[PDB]
Amino acid sequence: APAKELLNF
Amino acid sequence: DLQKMVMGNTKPVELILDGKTVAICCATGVFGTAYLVPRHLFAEKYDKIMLDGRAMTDSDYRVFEFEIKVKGQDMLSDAALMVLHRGNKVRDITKHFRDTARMKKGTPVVGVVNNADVGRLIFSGEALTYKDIVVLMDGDTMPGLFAYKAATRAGYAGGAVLAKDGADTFIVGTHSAGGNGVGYCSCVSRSMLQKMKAHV
Repeated sequence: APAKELLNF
Repeated sequence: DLQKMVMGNTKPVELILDGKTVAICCATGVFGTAYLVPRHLFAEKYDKIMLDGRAMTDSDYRVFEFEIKVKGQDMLSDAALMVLHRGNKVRDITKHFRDTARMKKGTPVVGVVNNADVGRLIFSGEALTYKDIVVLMDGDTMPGLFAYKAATRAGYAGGAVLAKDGADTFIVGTHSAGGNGVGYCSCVSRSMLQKMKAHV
């Protein structure tokens, strides 16, 4: 299941 | 030419929250001071959006959303357009988008990236298939996505993905999510861009 590929911290 | 053209339009995006960098992604300029960016980006808590080193607040731009028809009802594409009020013009590249899945399972795909995480980079994979509605790992869902075999990572959201329709290279849309060998980009219609440009 693909995850949103924004980079979260 | 195009790949060198889109890389030029790709700027790094950082979300600032209390002097700290809370989010990193990309931004693909299409025309004027308009950029294509991940819509799920604004779902995050920030108080300042860094675009190419320039800090901006919500009163500095407008975010138009694209709605795509999926089985009757319309949905919100993860491809959002961020139009700055004041800004340094970018190279109009809208004429390089198209109006349909003008691709074909297994054609050369190239994702252009430029963010604070890995700098400027290019990732190449194979065109897979078009997707009506893809359901994400966080239970969420995105419309009008295009699937492809490519090594992507978080942060690559917002980078332009280009294919090879015939001997023509065309921008498919922007990267949103990737998982386990397969990247997904939010497809943006060329018509959709033109009207949005006439609209602004």
